[PDB]
Amino acid sequence: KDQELYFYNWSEYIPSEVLEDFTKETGIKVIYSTYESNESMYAKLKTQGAGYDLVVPSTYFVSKMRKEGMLQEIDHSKLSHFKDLDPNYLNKPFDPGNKFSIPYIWGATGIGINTDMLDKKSLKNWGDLWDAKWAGQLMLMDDAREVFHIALSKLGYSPNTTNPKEIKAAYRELKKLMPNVLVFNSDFPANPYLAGEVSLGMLWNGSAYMARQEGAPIQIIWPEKGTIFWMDSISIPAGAKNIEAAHKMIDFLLRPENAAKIALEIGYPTPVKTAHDLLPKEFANDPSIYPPQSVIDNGEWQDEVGEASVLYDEYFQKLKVN
Ligand SMILES: NCCCNCCCN
Repeated sequence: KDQELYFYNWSEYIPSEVLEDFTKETGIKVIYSTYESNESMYAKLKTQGAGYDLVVPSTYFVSKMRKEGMLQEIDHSKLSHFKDLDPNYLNKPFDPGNKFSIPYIWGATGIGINTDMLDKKSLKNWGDLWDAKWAGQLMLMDDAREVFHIALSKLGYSPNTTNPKEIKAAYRELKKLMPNVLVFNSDFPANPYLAGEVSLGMLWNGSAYMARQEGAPIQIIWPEKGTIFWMDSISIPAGAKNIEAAHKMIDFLLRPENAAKIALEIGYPTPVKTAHDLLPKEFANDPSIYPPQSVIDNGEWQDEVGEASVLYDEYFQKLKVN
């Protein structure tokens, strides 16, 4: 007990060296595995029931998982770096008092573009991706809520709607986008842009930065309205066997030197205030990472949709198959 840790997380987030460092420091073996979406993570936790000590839901999955008895309370007294978290990302209605989730990574989705291949001024909004000239060229995120977010935004509906008529209208709108779609990728989304398989599509800010670090000219065009904002938080599954190890890993990732060093490698913003303050000006004011104020004001954080989540999934699965 607590000699190992079963950690299930998003791809891109933890460099291999970081896990080696954790094991070096604690003597705790990490059995690490990754996922590309909340929907894949969730389906896995439902099938297995137990088997994981840590999982990383986006904030729009936290309330659902708590209500379904899938999570357990996190002890803040075991997290010496809880004080380092930015208060602006804490104590939200999805998890009052952060009893079930700890802010870990926040990011945004815009339009990824290869500037050596295509023109920046030719795209300003999500709806521009529907243009006929993009036939068989786009990458979309492999994420039901993000893909529906862009169509709902295009239609002038809330990207967090629970209205089945609006969800169906977004599905019909997305069917018109499908001739422009080459791939759906949320696993290693920087890789199609790096390989030149795609020059345009949806892209996370972190993924675009990683592509730039490898020498590719991958920028982010921030849609004028409807830019997606999201946050991933760490949670402890209800059946966790290694609770002490789980808190040790959360605290290790909250450690400002770790959160800052990792942010510089993966290209994502951090909700750890102390770590954010350690970031160089070049990273902190990178326009493809941190959206301008107008983009923030006209964008939307991904929020829970309650039982309508099944409807988003059903239609997104239909889009991917047909
Ligand atoms: N590797 C980046 C993970 C982003 N997870 C949150 C996605 C929310 N739609």
